[PDB]
Amino acid sequence: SSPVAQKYDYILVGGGTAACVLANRLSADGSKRVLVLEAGPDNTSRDVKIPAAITRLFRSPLDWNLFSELQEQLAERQIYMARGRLLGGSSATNATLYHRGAAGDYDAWGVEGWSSEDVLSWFVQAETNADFGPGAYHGSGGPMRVENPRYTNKQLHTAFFKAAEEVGLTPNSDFNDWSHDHAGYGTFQVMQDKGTRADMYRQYLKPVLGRRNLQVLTGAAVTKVNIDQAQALGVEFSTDGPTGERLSAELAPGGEVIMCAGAVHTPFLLKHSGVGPSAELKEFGIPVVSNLAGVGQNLQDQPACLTAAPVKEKYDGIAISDHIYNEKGQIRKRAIASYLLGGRGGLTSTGCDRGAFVRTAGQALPDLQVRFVPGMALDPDGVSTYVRFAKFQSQGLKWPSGITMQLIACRPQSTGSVGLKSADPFAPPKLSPGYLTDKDGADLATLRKGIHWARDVARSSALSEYLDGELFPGSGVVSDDQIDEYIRRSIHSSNAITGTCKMGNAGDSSSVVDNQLRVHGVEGLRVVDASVVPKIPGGQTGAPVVMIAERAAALLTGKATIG
Ligand SMILES: Cc1cc2nc3c(=O)[nH]c(=O)nc-3n(C[C@H](O)[C@H](O)[C@H](O)COP(=O)(O)OP(=O)(O)OC[C@H]3O[C@@H](n4cnc5c(N)ncnc54)[C@H](O)[C@@H]3O)c2cc1C
Repeated sequence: SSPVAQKYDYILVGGGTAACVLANRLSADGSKRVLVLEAGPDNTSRDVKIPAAITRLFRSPLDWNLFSELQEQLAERQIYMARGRLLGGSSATNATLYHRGAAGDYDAWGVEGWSSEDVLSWFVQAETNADFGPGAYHGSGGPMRVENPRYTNKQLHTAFFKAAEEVGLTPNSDFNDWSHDHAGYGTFQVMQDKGTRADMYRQYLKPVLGRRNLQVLTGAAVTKVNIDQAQALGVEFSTDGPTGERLSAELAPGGEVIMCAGAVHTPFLLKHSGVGPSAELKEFGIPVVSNLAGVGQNLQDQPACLTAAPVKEKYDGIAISDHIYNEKGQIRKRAIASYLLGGRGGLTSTGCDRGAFVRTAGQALPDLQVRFVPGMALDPDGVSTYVRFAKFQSQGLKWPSGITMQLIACRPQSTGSVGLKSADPFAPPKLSPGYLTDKDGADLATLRKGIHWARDVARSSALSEYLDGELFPGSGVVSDDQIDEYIRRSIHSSNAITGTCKMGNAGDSSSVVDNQLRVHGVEGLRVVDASVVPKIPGGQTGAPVVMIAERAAALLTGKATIG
């Protein structure tokens, strides 16, 4: 009723990060009728604009409220896995930190035409960095905005960097400079524009909403991809929900269907769409169009645990939580005024934007990312505490002052899986994050040795001056067996999720798409989102997505080639 006898050259399933890039590039001439179906609403919320209000998007209408299956290995828990639900997708709901990983992360991909020398100029082509002059590793004209965080906790960030130095770490002045080693302490840059969040809706989609060849519908949840027997021919969606009409959007001659539904819902939509392993599809009575055993496998996610600790009494009031809430739980009016008049203060802060990369056991690249936060966690599950901080507003209590150190296996060997649990295209997928299931216990050994490392740093003379003890895991967690058991019951997601539709050389029976992002054994079907990532890079995964979506877009329209 909105695609009415109209045909599209590109149908984009999803209105997310990679989608917001692609629409911009693909719609940029005038010869292409681009479509962009987003299940979520429009991007118009003030909680999305303000970095600190990310504590309000967890478990919110703007989130898919996805929970994993029972994880036997994780004290028989379901694991909440945040995912954005709106135009801009997860770039609207994320912690905004800007990472590329290391040059060695893309060379180990092994795929042709995507070595570190291949991907570097797409990273830089997409960037306007406020804090690095232009060079081989930093851009000045690209659509993304990147800056150093404009909040600084003068006492507790500097004691963190001293601590790190006291325990023998060396400073990294730029984690995205591939000409030195990835490891060390320092500040993470954030995807922000003078303290306002610069999601991919803001930086890409929004400035081209006036193009007449660009059609973007929200509320439009796609149910499958029409594949006449192989050649895709459209998608089927509903503008109302599970209780709505089953519309259809047609492709024009030589029109392609781009999957941008994320690493959770794209393999999900692929299995419903007849693309998956026959055995899993035969179980729900789904016909098999292409039998690729890679769909839904290889789910990679970076698992986190934390330690938290209160400061001494003499330092009550110097936490970022003291700069955001007052002693009665109301937002400080001064924090609001700095933010609006000047883009400064606690409200520009996703909190976890200072840290380190450490090698725990002399590995080739760092296995451990530390994120330091000068607020105190109140639950061992970091995400939970963030939700608790949102609900804490105006309750009447003082949030206690202290620091949190989050620890993350950033190059984790464990993999997961996404699958079908119901024939209902509107049901939550079968989702198993798979943490701590690698055969060598390597992920577990990183997080445990992260717990020893964070207590070392908390013991340094620079940090012990501020701290009074340790709340999590607590003084009763001393043995190695007690630390792994603390990790198992508290392990949360640092929210990455890659690899569920991986690319690889021709002759890879494990792969889903090829190095040109088109899935094997289907015509005019391609995937351009975090799914294709064959191997998660040491770092938050949003920037590599944009590079994947830019490269894909010039490739489509003739500006670049791969291999
Ligand atoms: C809480 C959180 C914090 C993060 N923090 C950081 C960080 O600090 N730095 C960083 O670099 N990365 C971060 N990430 C990761 C980064 O946000 C994601 O890796 C990236 O945005 C994924 O982009 P994408 O294009 O793969 O998918 P998404 O941005 O997830 O887009 C997929 C879209 O598909 C839509 N969709 C799903 N099903 C359907 C359907 N049936 N019909 C229509 N549309 C559908 C979804 O609503 C969504 O908008 C974070 C992730 C989260 C969740």
